[PDB]
Amino acid sequence: AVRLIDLENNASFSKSLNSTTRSHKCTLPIWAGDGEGNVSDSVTLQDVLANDALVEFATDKNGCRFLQEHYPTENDNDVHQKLFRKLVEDRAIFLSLCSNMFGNFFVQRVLECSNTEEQEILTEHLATDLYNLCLDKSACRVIQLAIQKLDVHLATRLSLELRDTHLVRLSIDQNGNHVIQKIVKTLPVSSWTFLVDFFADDDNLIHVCQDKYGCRVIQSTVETLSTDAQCYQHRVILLRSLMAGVTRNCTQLASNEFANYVVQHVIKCGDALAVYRDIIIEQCLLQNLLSMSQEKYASHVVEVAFECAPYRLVAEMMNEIFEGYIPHPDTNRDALDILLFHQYGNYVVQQMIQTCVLGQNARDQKQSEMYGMWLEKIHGRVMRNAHRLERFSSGKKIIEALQSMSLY
RNA sequence: CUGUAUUAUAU
Repeated sequence: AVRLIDLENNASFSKSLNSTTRSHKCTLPIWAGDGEGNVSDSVTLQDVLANDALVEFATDKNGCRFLQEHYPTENDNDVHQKLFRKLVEDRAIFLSLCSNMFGNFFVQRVLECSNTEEQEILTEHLATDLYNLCLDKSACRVIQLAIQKLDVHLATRLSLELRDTHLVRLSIDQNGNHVIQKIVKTLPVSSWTFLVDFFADDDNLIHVCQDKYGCRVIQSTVETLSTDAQCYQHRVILLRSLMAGVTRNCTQLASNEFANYVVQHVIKCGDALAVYRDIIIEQCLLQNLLSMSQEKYASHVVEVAFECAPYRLVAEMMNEIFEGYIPHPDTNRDALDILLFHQYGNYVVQQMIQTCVLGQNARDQKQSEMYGMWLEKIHGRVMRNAHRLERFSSGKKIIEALQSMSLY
Protein backbone atom coordinates (compact mmCIF):
# COMPACT_ATOMS: atom_id res chain seq x y z
CA ALA A 1 0.00 0.00 0.00
CA VAL A 2 2.37 2.73 -1.24
CA ARG A 3 1.27 6.30 -0.57
CA LEU A 4 0.21 8.76 -3.31
CA ILE A 5 0.44 12.55 -2.71
CA ASP A 6 -1.98 14.01 -5.33
CA LEU A 7 -1.28 17.77 -5.63
CA GLU A 8 -3.81 19.97 -7.52
CA ASN A 9 -3.07 21.00 -11.12
CA ASN A 10 -2.07 24.67 -11.51
CA ALA A 11 -4.77 26.30 -13.70
CA SER A 12 -3.45 29.86 -13.66
CA PHE A 13 -5.29 31.15 -16.79
CA SER A 14 -9.00 30.36 -16.21
CA LYS A 15 -10.24 33.63 -14.78
CA SER A 16 -8.54 35.11 -17.81
CA LEU A 17 -10.73 33.00 -20.11
CA ASN A 18 -13.91 33.42 -18.06
CA SER A 19 -13.57 37.19 -18.50
CA THR A 20 -14.78 36.86 -22.13
CA THR A 21 -18.48 37.76 -22.36
CA ARG A 22 -20.90 38.69 -25.18
CA SER A 23 -22.32 41.74 -23.38
CA HIS A 24 -20.04 44.18 -21.60
CA LYS A 25 -22.77 44.73 -18.94
CA CYS A 26 -23.18 41.02 -18.07
CA THR A 27 -20.49 38.77 -16.57
CA LEU A 28 -21.81 35.37 -17.72
CA PRO A 29 -18.95 33.49 -19.44
CA ILE A 30 -19.52 33.15 -23.16
CA TRP A 31 -19.13 29.36 -22.97
CA ALA A 32 -22.22 29.16 -20.74
CA GLY A 33 -24.25 31.52 -22.92
CA ASP A 34 -27.02 30.82 -25.39
CA GLY A 35 -26.34 34.14 -27.17
CA GLU A 36 -29.30 35.87 -25.50
CA GLY A 37 -27.84 36.33 -21.98
CA ASN A 38 -29.42 33.14 -20.60
CA VAL A 39 -27.63 30.00 -19.40
CA SER A 40 -27.35 27.31 -22.08
CA ASP A 41 -29.17 24.09 -21.17
CA SER A 42 -26.02 21.99 -21.66
CA VAL A 43 -24.47 23.84 -18.70
CA THR A 44 -24.32 21.98 -15.36
CA LEU A 45 -22.97 22.86 -11.92
CA GLN A 46 -20.12 20.47 -12.69
CA ASP A 47 -19.26 22.78 -15.62
CA VAL A 48 -19.14 25.79 -13.27
CA LEU A 49 -16.82 23.84 -10.98
CA ALA A 50 -14.66 22.47 -13.81
CA ASN A 51 -14.07 25.90 -15.35
CA ASP A 52 -13.71 27.63 -11.95
CA ALA A 53 -16.48 30.05 -12.90
CA LEU A 54 -18.50 30.46 -9.68
CA VAL A 55 -17.71 34.16 -9.38
CA GLU A 56 -18.54 34.92 -13.00
CA PHE A 57 -21.92 33.23 -12.70
CA ALA A 58 -22.59 34.79 -9.29
CA THR A 59 -21.94 38.32 -10.58
CA ASP A 60 -24.44 37.81 -13.46
CA LYS A 61 -28.20 38.00 -12.88
CA ASN A 62 -29.20 34.89 -14.81
CA GLY A 63 -26.11 32.90 -13.82
CA CYS A 64 -26.73 33.69 -10.18
CA ARG A 65 -30.38 32.62 -10.51
CA PHE A 66 -29.03 29.37 -12.01
CA LEU A 67 -26.80 28.88 -8.96
CA GLN A 68 -29.68 29.55 -6.55
CA GLU A 69 -31.95 27.19 -8.47
CA HIS A 70 -29.68 24.16 -8.67
CA TYR A 71 -27.68 24.49 -5.47
CA PRO A 72 -28.31 21.25 -3.52
CA THR A 73 -29.85 21.87 -0.12
CA GLU A 74 -28.46 18.82 1.65
CA ASN A 75 -25.08 19.37 3.30
CA ASP A 76 -23.76 15.86 2.53
CA ASN A 77 -24.12 16.25 -1.28
CA ASP A 78 -20.74 16.51 -3.00
CA VAL A 79 -21.71 19.38 -5.35
CA HIS A 80 -22.96 21.36 -2.33
CA GLN A 81 -19.57 20.97 -0.67
CA LYS A 82 -17.39 21.73 -3.70
CA LEU A 83 -19.41 24.88 -4.40
CA PHE A 84 -19.25 25.92 -0.74
CA ARG A 85 -15.49 25.40 -0.92
CA LYS A 86 -15.17 27.59 -4.05
CA LEU A 87 -17.19 30.27 -2.26
CA VAL A 88 -15.22 30.30 1.01
CA GLU A 89 -11.68 29.27 -0.02
CA ASP A 90 -10.74 32.95 -0.62
CA ARG A 91 -11.88 35.57 1.88
CA ALA A 92 -11.60 38.52 -0.52
CA ILE A 93 -13.62 36.72 -3.21
CA PHE A 94 -16.23 35.82 -0.61
CA LEU A 95 -16.62 39.36 0.69
CA SER A 96 -16.78 40.78 -2.84
CA LEU A 97 -19.64 38.41 -3.73
CA CYS A 98 -21.35 39.55 -0.51
CA SER A 99 -21.04 43.16 -1.73
CA ASN A 100 -22.29 42.42 -5.27
CA MET A 101 -25.78 43.34 -6.48
CA PHE A 102 -26.36 39.77 -7.74
CA GLY A 103 -23.92 37.53 -5.87
CA ASN A 104 -25.35 38.42 -2.42
CA PHE A 105 -28.44 36.43 -3.39
CA PHE A 106 -26.32 33.32 -3.79
CA VAL A 107 -24.62 33.92 -0.42
CA GLN A 108 -28.04 34.13 1.25
CA ARG A 109 -29.01 30.83 -0.38
CA VAL A 110 -25.95 29.19 1.16
CA LEU A 111 -26.94 30.52 4.58
CA GLU A 112 -30.44 29.11 4.14
CA CYS A 113 -28.89 25.66 3.65
CA SER A 114 -25.98 25.97 6.08
CA ASN A 115 -25.26 23.79 9.08
CA THR A 116 -23.13 24.79 12.08
CA GLU A 117 -19.86 23.77 10.43
CA GLU A 118 -20.42 25.98 7.37
CA GLN A 119 -21.67 28.82 9.57
CA GLU A 120 -18.35 28.88 11.48
CA ILE A 121 -16.29 29.70 8.39
CA LEU A 122 -18.94 32.10 7.09
CA THR A 123 -18.86 33.95 10.43
CA GLU A 124 -15.07 34.07 10.46
CA HIS A 125 -15.14 35.64 6.97
CA LEU A 126 -17.84 38.19 7.80
CA ALA A 127 -16.28 39.38 11.09
CA THR A 128 -13.15 40.64 9.33
CA ASP A 129 -15.10 43.56 7.77
CA LEU A 130 -18.58 43.46 9.36
CA TYR A 131 -18.79 47.23 9.78
CA ASN A 132 -18.31 48.14 6.11
CA LEU A 133 -20.48 45.21 5.04
CA CYS A 134 -23.29 46.65 7.17
CA LEU A 135 -22.99 49.89 5.19
CA ASP A 136 -23.19 48.16 1.80
CA LYS A 137 -26.63 47.97 0.17
CA SER A 138 -26.03 44.35 -0.94
CA ALA A 139 -24.01 42.99 2.00
CA CYS A 140 -26.33 44.27 4.76
CA ARG A 141 -28.96 41.84 3.47
CA VAL A 142 -26.44 39.03 4.05
CA ILE A 143 -25.62 40.28 7.55
CA GLN A 144 -29.31 40.38 8.49
CA LEU A 145 -29.94 36.86 7.21
CA ALA A 146 -26.86 35.77 9.15
CA ILE A 147 -28.24 37.30 12.36
CA GLN A 148 -31.47 35.39 11.70
CA LYS A 149 -30.04 31.97 10.81
CA LEU A 150 -26.73 31.66 12.67
CA ASP A 151 -26.36 29.83 15.94
CA VAL A 152 -26.51 32.48 18.65
CA HIS A 153 -22.86 32.23 19.74
CA LEU A 154 -21.79 32.93 16.14
CA ALA A 155 -24.28 35.77 15.72
CA THR A 156 -23.07 37.18 19.07
CA ARG A 157 -19.43 37.05 17.95
CA LEU A 158 -20.39 38.93 14.81
CA SER A 159 -22.58 41.49 16.63
CA LEU A 160 -19.76 42.12 19.16
CA GLU A 161 -17.51 42.93 16.23
CA LEU A 162 -19.42 46.28 16.05
CA ARG A 163 -18.29 47.39 19.51
CA ASP A 164 -16.07 50.48 19.59
CA THR A 165 -17.13 51.49 16.03
CA HIS A 166 -18.69 54.68 14.60
CA LEU A 167 -22.18 53.65 15.64
CA VAL A 168 -23.78 57.04 14.98
CA ARG A 169 -22.77 56.89 11.31
CA LEU A 170 -23.92 53.26 11.14
CA SER A 171 -27.21 53.76 13.00
CA ILE A 172 -28.28 56.63 10.70
CA ASP A 173 -27.18 54.89 7.48
CA GLN A 174 -30.04 53.87 5.17
CA ASN A 175 -28.64 50.32 5.09
CA GLY A 176 -27.03 49.80 8.50
CA ASN A 177 -30.05 50.92 10.56
CA HIS A 178 -31.74 47.69 9.56
CA VAL A 179 -28.74 45.62 10.67
CA ILE A 180 -28.76 47.29 14.10
CA GLN A 181 -32.54 46.77 14.36
CA LYS A 182 -32.22 43.11 13.36
CA ILE A 183 -29.56 42.56 16.04
CA VAL A 184 -31.64 44.26 18.70
CA LYS A 185 -34.91 42.52 17.81
CA THR A 186 -33.39 39.05 17.27
CA LEU A 187 -30.38 38.48 19.56
CA PRO A 188 -30.21 38.33 23.40
CA VAL A 189 -29.53 41.64 25.12
CA SER A 190 -26.10 40.39 26.30
CA SER A 191 -24.98 40.44 22.64
CA TRP A 192 -25.65 44.20 22.28
CA THR A 193 -25.37 45.77 25.77
CA PHE A 194 -22.54 47.84 24.14
CA LEU A 195 -25.19 49.58 21.96
CA VAL A 196 -27.09 50.69 25.10
CA ASP A 197 -23.83 51.94 26.60
CA PHE A 198 -23.17 53.90 23.38
CA PHE A 199 -26.59 55.58 23.45
CA ALA A 200 -26.17 56.50 27.13
CA ASP A 201 -24.15 59.49 25.90
CA ASP A 202 -26.53 62.40 25.30
CA ASP A 203 -24.85 63.56 22.10
CA ASN A 204 -24.96 60.13 20.47
CA LEU A 205 -28.60 59.65 21.42
CA ILE A 206 -29.62 63.04 20.06
CA HIS A 207 -27.70 62.71 16.80
CA VAL A 208 -29.30 59.28 16.18
CA CYS A 209 -32.90 59.85 17.44
CA GLN A 210 -33.25 63.01 15.29
CA ASP A 211 -32.71 61.03 12.04
CA LYS A 212 -35.22 59.39 9.63
CA TYR A 213 -33.43 56.10 10.19
CA GLY A 214 -31.93 56.44 13.67
CA CYS A 215 -35.27 57.11 15.35
CA ARG A 216 -36.21 53.60 14.26
CA VAL A 217 -33.05 52.21 15.90
CA ILE A 218 -33.78 53.95 19.19
CA GLN A 219 -37.42 52.89 19.11
CA SER A 220 -36.63 49.22 18.42
CA THR A 221 -34.16 49.22 21.31
CA VAL A 222 -36.72 50.71 23.70
CA GLU A 223 -39.36 48.22 22.55
CA THR A 224 -37.01 45.31 23.19
CA LEU A 225 -35.71 46.47 26.59
CA SER A 226 -39.24 47.32 27.83
CA THR A 227 -41.00 44.04 26.97
CA ASP A 228 -40.84 41.51 29.80
CA ALA A 229 -41.11 37.89 33.62
CA GLN A 230 -37.87 38.76 35.47
CA CYS A 231 -36.76 38.58 39.12
CA TYR A 232 -33.63 40.75 38.97
CA GLN A 233 -33.43 44.04 37.01
CA HIS A 234 -30.83 43.58 34.21
CA ARG A 235 -32.95 44.86 31.28
CA VAL A 236 -34.38 47.26 33.87
CA ILE A 237 -30.97 48.85 34.48
CA LEU A 238 -30.20 48.98 30.75
CA LEU A 239 -33.58 50.55 29.98
CA ARG A 240 -33.06 53.02 32.82
CA SER A 241 -29.71 54.04 31.35
CA LEU A 242 -31.23 54.72 27.93
CA MET A 243 -34.47 56.39 29.07
CA ALA A 244 -32.44 58.85 31.19
CA GLY A 245 -30.99 60.44 28.03
CA VAL A 246 -34.45 60.54 26.40
CA THR A 247 -35.91 62.22 29.52
CA ARG A 248 -33.00 64.67 29.85
CA ASN A 249 -33.46 65.81 26.23
CA CYS A 250 -37.22 65.23 25.63
CA THR A 251 -38.08 68.94 25.18
CA GLN A 252 -35.91 68.97 22.03
CA LEU A 253 -36.88 65.46 20.97
CA ALA A 254 -40.65 66.01 21.29
CA SER A 255 -40.56 68.95 18.84
CA ASN A 256 -38.31 67.09 16.31
CA GLU A 257 -39.60 65.88 12.90
CA PHE A 258 -38.34 62.38 13.60
CA ALA A 259 -37.88 61.85 17.36
CA ASN A 260 -41.53 62.83 18.10
CA TYR A 261 -42.54 59.29 17.14
CA VAL A 262 -40.47 57.63 19.85
CA VAL A 263 -41.63 60.11 22.50
CA GLN A 264 -45.20 59.15 21.56
CA HIS A 265 -44.22 55.49 21.83
CA VAL A 266 -42.94 56.00 25.38
CA ILE A 267 -46.20 57.72 26.29
CA LYS A 268 -48.61 55.26 24.64
CA CYS A 269 -46.78 52.19 25.97
CA GLY A 270 -47.56 52.42 29.65
CA ASP A 271 -46.48 49.44 31.79
CA ALA A 272 -42.65 49.35 31.92
CA LEU A 273 -42.44 52.83 30.34
CA ALA A 274 -45.17 54.47 32.47
CA VAL A 275 -42.75 56.11 34.93
CA TYR A 276 -40.82 57.61 32.01
CA ARG A 277 -44.12 58.80 30.50
CA ASP A 278 -44.78 60.72 33.70
CA ILE A 279 -41.30 62.30 33.70
CA ILE A 280 -41.70 63.56 30.07
CA ILE A 281 -45.06 65.29 30.76
CA GLU A 282 -43.77 66.91 34.01
CA GLN A 283 -40.33 68.06 32.78
CA CYS A 284 -41.01 68.78 29.08
CA LEU A 285 -44.71 69.09 28.12
CA LEU A 286 -45.84 71.11 31.16
CA GLN A 287 -45.33 74.93 30.89
CA ASN A 288 -45.09 74.30 27.13
CA LEU A 289 -48.50 72.90 26.12
CA LEU A 290 -49.61 76.04 24.29
CA SER A 291 -46.47 76.40 22.18
CA MET A 292 -46.16 72.67 21.44
CA SER A 293 -49.83 72.43 20.49
CA GLN A 294 -49.27 74.93 17.63
CA GLU A 295 -46.27 72.96 16.29
CA LYS A 296 -46.54 70.49 13.44
CA TYR A 297 -44.71 67.69 15.20
CA ALA A 298 -45.13 68.25 18.96
CA SER A 299 -48.92 68.67 18.66
CA HIS A 300 -49.11 64.91 18.10
CA VAL A 301 -47.09 64.45 21.31
CA VAL A 302 -49.55 66.63 23.22
CA GLU A 303 -52.45 64.59 21.80
CA VAL A 304 -51.00 61.29 23.00
CA ALA A 305 -50.18 62.79 26.43
CA PHE A 306 -53.84 63.86 26.84
CA GLU A 307 -54.93 60.41 25.64
CA CYS A 308 -52.73 58.28 27.90
CA ALA A 309 -51.76 60.33 30.95
CA PRO A 310 -52.91 59.35 34.45
CA TYR A 311 -55.64 61.53 35.93
CA ARG A 312 -53.24 63.41 38.23
CA LEU A 313 -51.30 64.63 35.19
CA VAL A 314 -54.38 65.19 32.99
CA ALA A 315 -55.41 67.61 35.73
CA GLU A 316 -52.20 69.60 35.51
CA MET A 317 -52.47 69.68 31.70
CA MET A 318 -56.07 70.87 31.77
CA ASN A 319 -55.35 73.48 34.44
CA GLU A 320 -52.43 74.84 32.33
CA ILE A 321 -54.63 75.33 29.19
CA PHE A 322 -57.55 76.96 31.06
CA GLU A 323 -55.63 78.85 33.76
CA GLY A 324 -51.91 78.71 32.96
CA TYR A 325 -51.33 81.60 30.58
CA ILE A 326 -51.48 85.38 30.59
CA PRO A 327 -54.05 86.50 27.97
CA HIS A 328 -52.66 88.31 24.94
CA PRO A 329 -52.39 92.10 25.51
CA ASP A 330 -53.92 93.10 22.10
CA THR A 331 -56.60 90.41 21.59
CA ASN A 332 -57.30 89.29 25.22
CA ARG A 333 -57.05 85.73 23.83
CA ASP A 334 -56.10 82.84 26.17
CA ALA A 335 -54.80 79.36 25.23
CA LEU A 336 -58.11 77.63 24.39
CA ASP A 337 -59.13 80.51 22.10
CA ILE A 338 -55.87 80.11 20.09
CA LEU A 339 -56.01 76.28 19.88
CA LEU A 340 -59.74 76.31 18.89
CA PHE A 341 -58.89 78.17 15.65
CA HIS A 342 -55.35 76.74 15.04
CA GLN A 343 -54.68 74.28 12.18
CA TYR A 344 -52.72 72.00 14.56
CA GLY A 345 -54.21 72.90 17.98
CA ASN A 346 -57.79 72.02 16.96
CA TYR A 347 -56.61 68.37 17.05
CA VAL A 348 -55.40 68.85 20.68
CA VAL A 349 -58.79 70.37 21.71
CA GLN A 350 -60.51 67.33 20.13
CA GLN A 351 -58.36 64.91 22.22
CA MET A 352 -59.16 66.97 25.34
CA ILE A 353 -62.91 66.48 24.59
CA GLN A 354 -62.45 62.73 23.93
CA THR A 355 -60.37 62.30 27.12
CA CYS A 356 -63.02 64.10 29.22
CA VAL A 357 -65.91 62.13 27.57
CA LEU A 358 -64.23 58.78 28.37
CA GLY A 359 -63.24 59.98 31.87
CA GLN A 360 -66.90 60.56 32.78
CA ASN A 361 -67.13 56.72 32.83
CA ALA A 362 -64.47 56.64 35.59
CA ARG A 363 -65.31 55.02 38.96
CA ASP A 364 -64.16 57.92 41.18
CA GLN A 365 -67.01 60.47 41.41
CA LYS A 366 -64.64 63.45 41.87
CA GLN A 367 -62.75 62.54 38.67
CA SER A 368 -66.03 62.21 36.72
CA GLU A 369 -67.14 65.65 38.01
CA MET A 370 -63.74 67.15 37.09
CA TYR A 371 -63.90 65.76 33.51
CA GLY A 372 -67.41 67.24 33.18
CA MET A 373 -66.26 70.64 34.45
CA TRP A 374 -63.52 70.71 31.77
CA LEU A 375 -66.07 69.73 29.07
CA GLU A 376 -68.35 72.57 30.28
CA LYS A 377 -65.45 75.05 30.00
CA ILE A 378 -64.82 73.85 26.39
CA HIS A 379 -68.56 73.83 25.51
CA GLY A 380 -68.87 77.44 26.69
CA ARG A 381 -65.95 78.78 24.62
CA VAL A 382 -67.12 76.82 21.54
CA MET A 383 -70.65 78.31 21.86
CA ARG A 384 -69.17 81.83 22.11
CA ASN A 385 -67.29 81.20 18.82
CA ALA A 386 -69.67 78.72 17.09
CA HIS A 387 -70.76 81.17 14.35
CA ARG A 388 -67.19 80.96 12.95
CA LEU A 389 -66.25 77.37 13.94
CA GLU A 390 -69.22 75.84 12.04
CA ARG A 391 -67.62 77.02 8.76
CA PHE A 392 -64.48 74.91 9.33
CA SER A 393 -64.15 71.10 9.19
CA SER A 394 -62.39 71.26 12.56
CA GLY A 395 -65.18 73.24 14.20
CA LYS A 396 -67.87 70.95 12.84
CA LYS A 397 -66.08 67.95 14.37
CA ILE A 398 -65.67 69.80 17.67
CA ILE A 399 -69.37 70.71 17.81
CA GLU A 400 -70.35 67.12 16.97
CA ALA A 401 -68.09 65.77 19.74
CA LEU A 402 -69.94 67.93 22.32
CA GLN A 403 -73.53 67.00 21.36
CA SER A 404 -76.27 65.22 23.41
CA MET A 405 -74.00 65.27 26.47
CA SER A 406 -75.05 64.83 30.13
CA LEU A 407 -71.97 66.21 31.93
CA TYR A 408 -73.12 65.38 35.50
C1' C B 1 -59.82 73.41 7.24
C1' U B 2 -58.09 70.48 8.25
C1' G B 3 -52.06 68.22 10.43
C1' U B 4 -45.83 64.60 10.68
C1' A B 5 -41.03 59.61 9.64
C1' U B 6 -38.89 55.01 8.18
C1' U B 7 -40.66 50.40 6.52
C1' A B 8 -34.24 49.95 2.16
C1' U B 9 -31.14 45.25 -2.64
C1' A B 10 -32.08 41.33 -9.33
C1' U B 11 -27.68 45.48 -14.29
